[PDB]
Amino acid sequence: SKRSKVFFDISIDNSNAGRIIFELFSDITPRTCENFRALCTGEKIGSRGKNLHYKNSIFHRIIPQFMCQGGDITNGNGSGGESIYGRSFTDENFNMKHDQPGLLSMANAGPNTNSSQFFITLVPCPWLDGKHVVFGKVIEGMNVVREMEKEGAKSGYVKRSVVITDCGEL
Amino acid sequence: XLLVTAGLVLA
Repeated sequence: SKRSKVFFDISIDNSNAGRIIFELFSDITPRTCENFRALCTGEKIGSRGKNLHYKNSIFHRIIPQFMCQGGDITNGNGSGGESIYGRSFTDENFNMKHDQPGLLSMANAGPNTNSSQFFITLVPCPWLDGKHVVFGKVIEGMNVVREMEKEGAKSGYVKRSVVITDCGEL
Repeated sequence: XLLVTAGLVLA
C-alpha cells in the first residue's frame, strides 16, 4: 500500500520477546521512512563497505516511562549511526507529533543530523515535537515494547541485552 | 533531562 510495513524480532536477555510491526508514514515523511525501511532490509551498502542493517543491532538506551532508543548500527552506544543518505540527513518535516506511546521517531544530535538511530515512545513526549521527526507507529507488538521498557533504567543504560535478532519488510 | 540524542546525551 501507500505506507510501508516493517518489523523487528526482539530478543531480551538472549530470549525471544516477540515481534514488533511498524507502519511507516511514507506518505508524510518519504525520505525518512525510506531510510528506515531500507535499514530493515539491509539493501544498501554503507561507507564502511558493509550493508546498513538493523539486524543484530541493539537498544543501547532505555528509560522507563520515556522511550526505547536504538539504531546505532556502527557503534551500538549512541555515538555512531549511518543513513542511506550518508552520515546524516536533513529534517524532513515535523507534521506528526509525539502525542502517544508506540510512536517511531528519529533520534538526532541537533538540527538536520538524522542517521540510523530512532526511538519508540513509551508515553507522550510533547517536549520533542518539532525537534524529532515522527515517521511511524507500532501496529502490533506493543507488549514487546513494554517488555523492553522493563529493561531500562533512569540512567538509560540497559543491564540486560535487548537485541533485534531479525528484521525486514512485510 | 529527557532527550533522545546521538553522542552527547544530556540531563
